[PDB]
Amino acid sequence: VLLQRISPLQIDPTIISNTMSTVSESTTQTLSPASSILGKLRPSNSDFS
Amino acid sequence: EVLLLPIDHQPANVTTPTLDFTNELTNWRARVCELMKNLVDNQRYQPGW
Repeated sequence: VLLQRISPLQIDPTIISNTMSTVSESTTQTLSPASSILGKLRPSNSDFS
Repeated sequence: EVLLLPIDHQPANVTTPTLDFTNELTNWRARVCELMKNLVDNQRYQPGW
């Protein structure tokens, strides 16, 4: 909590979702690596502490 | 008795204008699209597609 006020960087909320739109797939597939990422990791600012 | 232009001037031959592909800005648009063709020709610069 003391380094919280000192450190300049905060989380950028949209790096992960602004990525994975450069690459895509056919909708015919049932597996999705990008939604696998967004179901796997949840940023939520509770990661940060 | 002179004005200065950023692009090249050339007077028209006829008074009924019609389409041609022989001028400086079409040559420019052509060279830009030729670079983008050379950029899409490699798949290192876009590995996802």
